[PDB]
Amino acid sequence: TYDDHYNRHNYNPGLPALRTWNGQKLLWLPEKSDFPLVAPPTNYGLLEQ
Amino acid sequence: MREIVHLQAGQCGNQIGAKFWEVISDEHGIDPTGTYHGDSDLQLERINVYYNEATGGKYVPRAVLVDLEPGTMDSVRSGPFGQIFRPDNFVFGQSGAGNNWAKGHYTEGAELVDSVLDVVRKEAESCDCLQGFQLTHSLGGGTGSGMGTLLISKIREEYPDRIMNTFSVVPSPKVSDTVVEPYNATLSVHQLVENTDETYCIDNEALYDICFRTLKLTTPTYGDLNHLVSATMSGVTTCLRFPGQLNADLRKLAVNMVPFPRLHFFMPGFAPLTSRGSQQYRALTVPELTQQMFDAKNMMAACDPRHGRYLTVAAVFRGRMSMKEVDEQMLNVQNKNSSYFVEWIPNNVKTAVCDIPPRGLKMSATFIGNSTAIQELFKRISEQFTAMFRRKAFLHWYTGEGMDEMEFTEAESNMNDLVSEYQQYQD
Amino acid sequence: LLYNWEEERATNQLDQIPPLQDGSESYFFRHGHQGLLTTQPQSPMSSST
Amino acid sequence: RPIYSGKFFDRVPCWPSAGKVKPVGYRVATCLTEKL
Amino acid sequence: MRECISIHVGQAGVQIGNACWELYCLEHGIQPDGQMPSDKTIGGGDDSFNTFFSETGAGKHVPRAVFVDLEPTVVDEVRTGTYRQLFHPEQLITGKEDAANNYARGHYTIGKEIVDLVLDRIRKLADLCTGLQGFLIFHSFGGGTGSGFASLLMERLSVDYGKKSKLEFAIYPAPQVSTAVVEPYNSILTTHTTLEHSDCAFMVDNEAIYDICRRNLDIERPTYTNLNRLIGQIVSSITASLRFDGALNVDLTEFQTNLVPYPRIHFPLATYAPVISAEKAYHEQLSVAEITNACFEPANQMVKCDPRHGKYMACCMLYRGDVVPKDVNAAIATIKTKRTIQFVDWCPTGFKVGINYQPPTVVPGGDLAKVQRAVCMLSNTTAIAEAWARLDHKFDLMYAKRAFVHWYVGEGMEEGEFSEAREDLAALEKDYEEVGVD
Ligand SMILES: Nc1nc2c(ncn2[C@@H]2O[C@H](COP(=O)(O)OP(=O)(O)OP(=O)(O)O)[C@@H](O)[C@H]2O)c(=O)[nH]1
Ligand SMILES: Nc1nc2c(ncn2[C@@H]2O[C@H](COP(=O)(O)OP(=O)(O)OP(=O)(O)O)[C@@H](O)[C@H]2O)c(=O)[nH]1
Repeated sequence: TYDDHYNRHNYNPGLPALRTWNGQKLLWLPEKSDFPLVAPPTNYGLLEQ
Repeated sequence: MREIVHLQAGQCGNQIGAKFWEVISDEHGIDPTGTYHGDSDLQLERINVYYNEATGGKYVPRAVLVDLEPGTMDSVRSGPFGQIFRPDNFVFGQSGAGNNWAKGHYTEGAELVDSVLDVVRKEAESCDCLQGFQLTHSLGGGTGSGMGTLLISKIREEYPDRIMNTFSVVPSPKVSDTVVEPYNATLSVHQLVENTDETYCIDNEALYDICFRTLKLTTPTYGDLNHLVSATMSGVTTCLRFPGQLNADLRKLAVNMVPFPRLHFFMPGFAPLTSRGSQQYRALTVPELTQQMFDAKNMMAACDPRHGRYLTVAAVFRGRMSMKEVDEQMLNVQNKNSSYFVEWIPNNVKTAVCDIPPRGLKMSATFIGNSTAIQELFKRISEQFTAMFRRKAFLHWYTGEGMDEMEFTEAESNMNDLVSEYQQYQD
Repeated sequence: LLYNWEEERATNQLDQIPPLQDGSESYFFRHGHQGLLTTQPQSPMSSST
Repeated sequence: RPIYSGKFFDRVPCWPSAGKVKPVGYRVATCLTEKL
Repeated sequence: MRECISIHVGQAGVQIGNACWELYCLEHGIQPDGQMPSDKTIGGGDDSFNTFFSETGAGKHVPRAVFVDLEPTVVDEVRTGTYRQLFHPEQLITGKEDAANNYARGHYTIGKEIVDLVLDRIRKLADLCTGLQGFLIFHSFGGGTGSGFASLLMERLSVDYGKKSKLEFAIYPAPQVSTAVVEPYNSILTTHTTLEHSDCAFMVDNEAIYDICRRNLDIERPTYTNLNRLIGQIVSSITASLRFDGALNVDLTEFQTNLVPYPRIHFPLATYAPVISAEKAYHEQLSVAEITNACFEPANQMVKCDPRHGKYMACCMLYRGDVVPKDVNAAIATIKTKRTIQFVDWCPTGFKVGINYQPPTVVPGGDLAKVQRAVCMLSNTTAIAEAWARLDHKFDLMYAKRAFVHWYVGEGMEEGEFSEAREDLAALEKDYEEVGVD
């Protein structure tokens, strides 16, 4: 989680204004319940050395 | 200064206003995004009467959207100008309507009147000093009549010193679609007659007849009807927002149309209606405008006042006119049908001259009428109630909600009083 | 025309130092403006005693 | 011209439909006046 | 939001429910797997399916209907079918024993230990739902298991949930065709139980469906495939308001308010006008006028009633497709001018219009036409009492000599309930007569 929010600067392929009047809750919603999962998670330099 | 705050109620008033604000915005020339394109000094001048200021030159519409059903508002927010409309102003209920008057007037309203009152006073405190309020809804509307009747009652004690403009469409006389619709009429118009000071009466059948006559386009949209009525409401509001030697304040007008308190129902009148060839076949001249202004066919409100007489006449003119063609034209019509006015009052004309023409046509006008032609209207419904109250159709719903036929007894009694009242004044 | 119209429209032409960045008028006019004097720049040289 | 509905979505337009699509006139051009 | 839950009871009521969902997945483009193409439609479950399907994070559209049956043959067969992967296995409630067409057997013997199971399903569906306007109940009077089992269910859902709607749909017993002579007994056993609890029951008859097939659809040898497709189109049309929009949008709450005149009777008639073969649609014309004439033509109604022998109270037309008020409002005005149509003077207006710009689509491998203007006619008339009048005379004969009674009493029931129900019909028929008296 720290890597995502702080280091990875969160999810790139996401659309920025993915939050607006929705369906059931006819308001700003479809922003984030999915959360990033992609990209090398465990690839700092100390492992290879 | 003196400003106006609007309320949109009922799912019709959802479609009514949405055409009506876009009419205002395009006339003032604001883009769909909201960044005003500065072209006219005077429209930048008196925009404050209806719009407040946001950051970056965006003028917020000072109106509040109230409903119960999502889809109707879902369209308007997804509509062309929903972005300029405020989600803060989108108050709604988490329930369906059922097109039942009591549910919206006693059941659903109770938990929503608190929110809307807190809302409307917030914009009331935001602005300084109103002329009053105006409402787009329907008397034959289920949720529109149910909510408005509650709100008009509550707004009376809150601010009894302003203008209670009401814009309601009368359903089609031949068929009302809704079968319990007349019951809604009684429940609405009974309470309307006390709380309101102004009421506009609109009928769709005439709008259909107008389409056959001058539109001649066979298949219109209801939005076209929204566009037509918006032009009518816009014209009377052009008075306030635009310069020219015309006295525009609604009370400056209301005292001029209302001789006695019970006169709340008024009929509109509009200016040149044209067909496909007539645009280049018409010499835009003061007589033919006024001739077309006073045409029983150009009537659009409820029915033909030929069966009755005229109480007051008031037409406001928009274009580059002078004080004398309006002067002579009234004499011509005054001499034309002098007898069809009432001998109670002579010279009942109330004219205002707006020198700022519209965008698309130059020479225009609007007329508001109070004639002796409303009798047949409530007469028509009167036989319905005397019929359908003879054996109490559809009663178990409302009575289950807590309705009693005693309420119906006074509501009809009040209207039959108005039946004689409108009758006695002229007859 | 809003509240306080006439001078606000008229002052911008006499006040010919408008900032370009948004909201920087206070930053620009933090030192102040020219209010306590005539619009003309110079009334010296008056050897009038 | 069936343009009378713009919010509708069909899927297969290759397969022909039926119906006698009425011609379309004007909606707000009447409100406008005489281009050129 | 705007959503409902459907229930399908008995082997009779399940194949039609499959067709409806099969029809429903066509206009929603649902592949048999359970996921859309690479096009983006999935999320928190928010699009046209959200009122019908539940395409959650698993990406699989979950239909909002429960299939309940007591005999595993058919339900396991569809569990081997094409769309079974979408269908939830224990939402496909099956049984191991029959009711032998005995209403009480399906009402007392076995339903007790099965209703608790479905009640868990109902509540576990209830928690995830938001708007939940009501229920879509498919059943049959001549239900070997449809009659008894659903009746107790309808009671239990009534007692716990009495603030929402319950929409009943069943095949009405054929006036002159009887697949069972125990079918008559359970029929009033259902009516007398359901009169004081059912919200809105909409009926239909198979013979007239066949009569349509070789009249205008021109099929002398159809099957349930067409039979279930046609009725599946009917419910699709009324549910298009939930799916799509139009000039005005209507909900079942408005249907229940404006259709039923008075308590007890909630039994209108349904009809779809543009029922016509394919080749006919090619070189012929559809417009509001003739279809209004057709829908009000007496032989186009699917229940054996003569409107000239009755009188109308309400009429609901759901114009699904591209129409305008002008011709519609003019045509209905001409309809009001007609003298043959004997509406009760009690109603000056009885017409409920629902406009929906969506026109119905064709189904691949289908037999319908290519419609642009479609309408569903919902109406209630007094010409229906003859059906109950046709009922009672077969019953008073059968009950006068106590046929099959040893069977029903052998499993623990008695005659008082049978005695009780007969005056209910007697109460029902005079009610029909008295309201017929203006
Ligand atoms: N929006 C809209 N309303 C229409 C149209 N034609 C007639 N109406 C009437 O306008 C009335 C006002 O709508 P609302 O007051 O918002 O309706 P409601 O309170 O939600 O309940 P109902 O009146 O039963 O629909 C409705 O009752 C309709 O009968 C139309 O084309 N568009
Ligand atoms: N709903 C429906 N009914 C059908 C179909 N085909 C025939 N029928 C009729 O529906 C009736 C079936 O009712 P029942 O036999 O009582 O069905 P059940 O109560 O669910 O249980 P079973 O006794 O096992 O069939 C028969 O009498 C047929 O006349 C069909 O596809 N769907």
